[PDB]
Amino acid sequence: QEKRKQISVRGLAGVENVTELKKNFNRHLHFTLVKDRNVATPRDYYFALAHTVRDHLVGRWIRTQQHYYEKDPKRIYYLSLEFYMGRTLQNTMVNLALENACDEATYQLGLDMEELEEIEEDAGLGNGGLGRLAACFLDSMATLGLAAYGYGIRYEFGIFNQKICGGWQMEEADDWLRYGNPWEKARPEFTLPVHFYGRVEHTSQGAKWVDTQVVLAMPYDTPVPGYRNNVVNTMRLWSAKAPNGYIQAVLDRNLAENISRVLYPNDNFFEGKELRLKQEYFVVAATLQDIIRRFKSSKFRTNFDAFPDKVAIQLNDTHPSLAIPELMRVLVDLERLDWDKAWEVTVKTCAYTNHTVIPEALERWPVHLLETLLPRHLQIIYEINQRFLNRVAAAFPGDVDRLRRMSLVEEGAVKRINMAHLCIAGSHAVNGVARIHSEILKKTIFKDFYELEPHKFQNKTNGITPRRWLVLCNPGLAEIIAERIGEEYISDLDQLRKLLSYVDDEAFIRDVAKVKQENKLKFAAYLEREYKVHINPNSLFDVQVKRIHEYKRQLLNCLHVITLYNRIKKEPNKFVVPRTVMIGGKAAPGYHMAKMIIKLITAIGDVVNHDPVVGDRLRVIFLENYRVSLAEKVIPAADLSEQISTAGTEASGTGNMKFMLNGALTIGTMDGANVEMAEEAGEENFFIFGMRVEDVDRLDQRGYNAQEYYDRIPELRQIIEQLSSGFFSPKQPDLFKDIVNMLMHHDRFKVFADYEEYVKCQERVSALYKNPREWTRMVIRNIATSGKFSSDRTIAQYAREIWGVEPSRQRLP
Amino acid sequence: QEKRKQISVRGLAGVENVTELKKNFNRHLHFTLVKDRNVATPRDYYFALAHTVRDHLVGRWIRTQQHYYEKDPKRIYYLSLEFYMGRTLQNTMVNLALENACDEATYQLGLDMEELEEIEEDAGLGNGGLGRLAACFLDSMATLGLAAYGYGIRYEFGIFNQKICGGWQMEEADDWLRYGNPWEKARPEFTLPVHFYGRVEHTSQGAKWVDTQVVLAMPYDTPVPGYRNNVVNTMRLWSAKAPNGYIQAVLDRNLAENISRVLYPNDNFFEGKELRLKQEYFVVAATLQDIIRRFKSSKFRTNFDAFPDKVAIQLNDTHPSLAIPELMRVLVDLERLDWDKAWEVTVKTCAYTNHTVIPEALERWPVHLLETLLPRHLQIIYEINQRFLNRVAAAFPGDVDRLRRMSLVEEGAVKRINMAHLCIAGSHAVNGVARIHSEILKKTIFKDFYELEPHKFQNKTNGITPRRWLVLCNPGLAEIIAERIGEEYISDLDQLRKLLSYVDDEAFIRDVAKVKQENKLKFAAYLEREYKVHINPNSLFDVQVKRIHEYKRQLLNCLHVITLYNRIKKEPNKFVVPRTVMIGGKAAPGYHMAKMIIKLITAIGDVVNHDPVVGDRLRVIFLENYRVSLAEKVIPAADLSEQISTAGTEASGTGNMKFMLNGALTIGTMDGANVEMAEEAGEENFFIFGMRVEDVDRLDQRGYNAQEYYDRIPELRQIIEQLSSGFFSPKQPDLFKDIVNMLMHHDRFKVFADYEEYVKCQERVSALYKNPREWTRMVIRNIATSGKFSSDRTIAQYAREIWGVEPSRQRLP
Ligand SMILES: O=C(Nc1ccccc1Oc1ccc(C(=O)O)c(C(=O)O)c1)c1cccc([N+](=O)[O-])c1
Ligand SMILES: O=C(Nc1ccccc1Oc1ccc(C(=O)O)c(C(=O)O)c1)c1cccc([N+](=O)[O-])c1
Repeated sequence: QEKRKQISVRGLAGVENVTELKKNFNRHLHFTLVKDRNVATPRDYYFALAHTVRDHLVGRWIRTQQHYYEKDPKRIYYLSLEFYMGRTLQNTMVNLALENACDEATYQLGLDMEELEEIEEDAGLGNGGLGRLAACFLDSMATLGLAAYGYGIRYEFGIFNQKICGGWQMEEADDWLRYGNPWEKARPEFTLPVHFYGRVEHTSQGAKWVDTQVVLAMPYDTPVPGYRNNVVNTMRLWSAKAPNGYIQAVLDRNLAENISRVLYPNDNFFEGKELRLKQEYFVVAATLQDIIRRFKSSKFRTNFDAFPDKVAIQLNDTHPSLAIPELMRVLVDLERLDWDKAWEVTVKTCAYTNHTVIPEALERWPVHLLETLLPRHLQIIYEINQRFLNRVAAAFPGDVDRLRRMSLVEEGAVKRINMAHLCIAGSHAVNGVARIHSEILKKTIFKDFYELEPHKFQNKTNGITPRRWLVLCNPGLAEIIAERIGEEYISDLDQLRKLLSYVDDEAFIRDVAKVKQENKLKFAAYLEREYKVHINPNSLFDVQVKRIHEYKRQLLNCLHVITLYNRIKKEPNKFVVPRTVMIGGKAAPGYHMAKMIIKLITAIGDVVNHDPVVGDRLRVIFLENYRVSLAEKVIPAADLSEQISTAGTEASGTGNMKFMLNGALTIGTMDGANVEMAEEAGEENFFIFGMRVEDVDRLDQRGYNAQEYYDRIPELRQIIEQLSSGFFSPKQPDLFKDIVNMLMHHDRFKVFADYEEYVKCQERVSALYKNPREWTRMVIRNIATSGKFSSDRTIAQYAREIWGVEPSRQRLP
Repeated sequence: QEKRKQISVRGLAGVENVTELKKNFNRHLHFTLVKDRNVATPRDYYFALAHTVRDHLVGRWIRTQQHYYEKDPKRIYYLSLEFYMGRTLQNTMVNLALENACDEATYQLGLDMEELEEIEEDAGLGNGGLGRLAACFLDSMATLGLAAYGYGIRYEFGIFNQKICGGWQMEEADDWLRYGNPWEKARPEFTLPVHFYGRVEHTSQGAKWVDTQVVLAMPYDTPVPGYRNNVVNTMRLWSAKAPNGYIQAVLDRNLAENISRVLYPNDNFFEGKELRLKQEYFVVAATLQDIIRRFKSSKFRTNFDAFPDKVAIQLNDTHPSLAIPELMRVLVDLERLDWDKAWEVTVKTCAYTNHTVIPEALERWPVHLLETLLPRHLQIIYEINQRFLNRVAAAFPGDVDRLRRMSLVEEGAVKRINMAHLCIAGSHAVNGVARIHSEILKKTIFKDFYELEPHKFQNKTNGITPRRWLVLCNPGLAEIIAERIGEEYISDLDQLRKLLSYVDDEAFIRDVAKVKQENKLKFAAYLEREYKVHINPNSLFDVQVKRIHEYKRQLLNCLHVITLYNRIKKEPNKFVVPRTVMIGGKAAPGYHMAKMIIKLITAIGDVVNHDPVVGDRLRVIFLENYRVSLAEKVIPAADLSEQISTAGTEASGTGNMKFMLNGALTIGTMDGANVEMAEEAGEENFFIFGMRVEDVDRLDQRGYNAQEYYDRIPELRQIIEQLSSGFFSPKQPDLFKDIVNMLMHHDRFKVFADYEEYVKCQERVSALYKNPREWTRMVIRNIATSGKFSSDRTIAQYAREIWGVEPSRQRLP
């Protein structure tokens, strides 16, 4: 209780406010859960709490949207296939200032609130950084008093829950709606129809799309509370419904409604399934009909000229890129605008974001698929391309090749549509997600595009919200900072810069260190409790948490790990800094390497965490089912943050930023937004190692020879032999042959090339750790200059340099 | 408003009670529906009302079941595949005395309650009389203060909604849960597992069922309020859930969960699909594990001796007959009781009800199906049979044939299990549902069974509740009766007998007549409004409402109809009593004849309802989507009730009884409970016509020759020619050839044999109608002696002569 109380950033437990809280808990438990104290179980408790919390939202929810209705601002729609939202109870208490009132209320009903929060299922409706970016963005727009709407798909099943079994990942279905969702509000009365397949008939009206199948889109609105300002914005998520012999026909209703069943779990990868394209069409179609409909109930040919003064539609990737030929379909086919105005209108509405440089992320849809599913869409896509490509010609006379490279339409054995090209044609701004990435888009991936229309290209470096990613997750760090500098920082994270005045403050240095060590103890208790894993709490917590992929170089970390181990065994009496190396995250099913890698990590731990010589000097664990909620526990307990992808492959990162905020030192490469984080802090306050991008490119130019490295480095040679011969898998010596083969002969991500610098850099890290005082002063430097990586920042730039709306922190009544 | 007010049986609109009602409406609309008056739509209104109503249930719900928990009575479980429940809002207001308070409240919120009630989706979780019998029974047990539980399956889809198109039935899916159910309460915390397929391994513990698939049963409890006594009992309905490459495996979750998708729509007919057997196993397994579990948390080898003092399990047909070998499975396999005690226990727990004499209703399951799905069940079924059949032997030495006829196991090309035999072996009482039917079970269908164990065989004539089937549906008739004799009748329907004192009371005769004519006007307004059908309100309303089947003889009615028409055209100037002939009800998909019959009825109406000579003398309409809710409208407006099945095929009937209660005269045969209704009223107060059962049998003995009738009756010959030659279908002359063929050559139900007596009897009916005063005095006689056909009666007999519990009308606090 006693910390929770003392914590000023958690609110007031007002005497009548507590009185009302307890009252509404009992009232919900009686009328909602239909219970008494003798038969409620914890989970009814949770729901009693979560209904009462939500009651505090309602009136603000109604009036905020009433407000948009009356004033009619320009509206921002944020189209994504993913809102990596997490749990919502705390989040909402936080943004409503209710957490110490509800904390006091439930204590006084003889219930620990934190215990009840863990009952909540994450809304895991995303894969990794972009989907979570989307969730951070929702929050920041609310906090900025924007008339923003998030639009997506209500999945049955989010990202699978991960089980490690015999060292392997096992996918289980994430049935997150089993027990109900007290947060959502069904909106039956706003249901729309979505048309699949059919054909196109040209007549004297123009074109007409006929014989279609119909799936209904049913919307479920969810409140996005802003930070303490009495804004509550909406996430609108669509669910598939069948239209309105006998038995087999009812059973088959499944087939149309499987549209919303399940998030595809492929992160940083295009698998080109028609089920996925259907998901993407459904979201787009439904959203844009909602959006037109609004527009037609607001002010007032008068109408569509001004459609872009009134609507902004932000593309979270190419996933909702069909939004472009869809708006053209409506405008053109339904609304009867001439193609050229409708195109002025589209390009002025829509804007695109890139999250990936890697080629195998690109959405390239075979035309036959698009011709069958969405025959009209493909026609409009070809008239898009022709006219775009007549614009490339008129600007680059005779550059045939450029024609071919710019085209929306890719040639081959299977003709495909390059959805990123579609997005470039059809948008008024195209952005990347950190300065380095956005430069590379201009210099490489979309170089010819930049030459055409250089004014389209922008940067918007990512952020994370400091509500979720400090105030919720790390109330100790939040509190000690409010103690010095007050509370404004929470929605003005640049004020953190003020903590630089404390670098030499012995109380502050003591407190910081105290709070991390407190987080380390909790995290440790969680591991013992939930998963009966015993960790050393007086070790350096070395954390790499992120989805599993070759670009991210979990493997290079595993290299390091087997080095520490091998060094130790050489020189057993030598002192070394104690470490807990935590690697965590999911593999996309069917990503073989990634699944290999998960097995290798736990294989390491099998050796390493049973050596008696090692003792408690070194421990390797794999962290299970990394998710949003788990990130809120492990990140506040981390000393070191791993950000080790090759230079040029991590567009930005945001877990980088979460570690930063919460008092973790970073080892990383100058990649993504690691580069801007070292800029903010001074490079002398980070662990940057290895190849810069230019050095990667130089390597590519002559050739990557991993054998060169193997022959030159006896320590690396030792591990490779360890792996081949079967040290990590005695009962199956050959188990890791496809790891080694790939390291040896087909490593696109240059692992061994950054080996020697990574190991030496990790020397540096542990040298610094042996001086507590000096570690904690560098950490202060870190935390004091993470304010640039708030999502308020990022969002205020999108508003001002894309949406053409001004932010705001003025409280609604 | 003004009738609703005056109506004493609807309660008090108390000043603070109205004040609280309005308050809780606004409160629900704000916190639940998240609305204001500017954007709620009617349907949010409904839900605001239905949440506030339900709040009045909760505390009674909790304490009633608390009461069972504390006192521990013997508990009655009522196992059915069907609860033909209907809508619930009004029903609950009624039984809670809240209808004139909520009526006043919503008027004063500027909303008509009746208008909001029509927003509610029927819970159509049944096919016709048995499923509805089940719903009437639930109510009566609550009203009698029994510790009764209804147990069934929560279907996704109830009985299809019926659309007539071009005169045909079109099945649409009944997506009754689209918008949510404010009535149910999910009970996640009572989920059970159900095991399909597998195998049986005999070891030293005995038998063990292994390699099974697991479907989870999730229970949804619903409150059954008793009439004004502060009992609220539970219906517990199970829903199928999947257990806890990647994508196709999540999608396939469907397959196990399709167990609860949909009510099979076959009424009075065995189609032997494995999907249906799975439904039946799921319900049984889940229910009985719930039931054992209770039993193990209540009092206290001690335990299972007394299992029958503590449990009664009533079989609504053979549909949950697997309850017998299931209890044996648990007891035997799980609980380790020796087979003989476990059999003492089973027979003492379980009791069976028959609803059908027809052969093609019987559940006869092929053994291979039962061997694959439910291999252990089949073993226990064969040890059941052997020992039963060793009992038949020891009682009937040398009667081989009897062995063979009694056996559970049927021989043939496909071996089958006779589930009714199973039920007879494994039950302590077997009942029929009206005196004639129960005699026939003894004299025919289960004659050898009766000889063995004559003390098993019983009668329990059906009833209907007078809440739904008078007070709700017919508040005018309810009120004029309370005016004379007070209100006790509502839960003591025998008091109706007191209205015989008014047979010669000119005010009463005037009132009765007034209320029917008021019901006729409403019904008429409903038809114009909802379906734009114009009926003559000064006609005799002649109503045949019931599922469509050959036994029920919709066809014999159609015969009559084309007679009236043909008579008229002969003699156009002749006076005839004006009639509106309403035929209504569903066909099971794939019942061809029944679908033919629906087309024939509307074909009749096409001719008949456009003849100018006919004018408003005669109108034929087919009533669409007959359902529970529709029955509550048309029955109070009916003058004549059609109950015309051959003698011996309608086991009982209950729609007979609903018409009776509400002031309809009956034409029928002496069949089912028509016979006991004529007994109660005096036959001189009914229209009984045609073959008695003995005369059917005599016909069978020599042979039914429909040609005999055709040659002898020029009027019948005229219609048959009309039908063949294409009068009823000019654009498709041959359309009704399969009707005629069947009438002519293969009529199992003897239509033409009851023709001449039916027509003459209908003469009688219209003679009586030309004397209003005399019609209304006979009706009084009818209504005054329908009290035997209350379900309180029926239920109090089950309690006393089967369950071995005493009813009660003592109010809970
Ligand atoms: O009623 C709400 N707000 C009100 C109140 C009065 C008029 C307009 C309101 O909100 C609205 C209503 C309609 C629209 C629309 O999409 O056409 C808009 C809009 O976004 O421009 C805002 C409301 C706000 C938030 C949640 C719910 N809800 O769950 O139903 C309802
Ligand atoms: O809590 C309820 N009643 C109470 C209160 C205290 C103890 C026992 C209660 O009800 C119960 C609880 C458990 C059981 C059981 O099945 O084991 C029984 C029983 O049927 O013998 C009655 C209750 C009654 C009706 C609805 C709900 N509900 O929806 O959860 C809850």
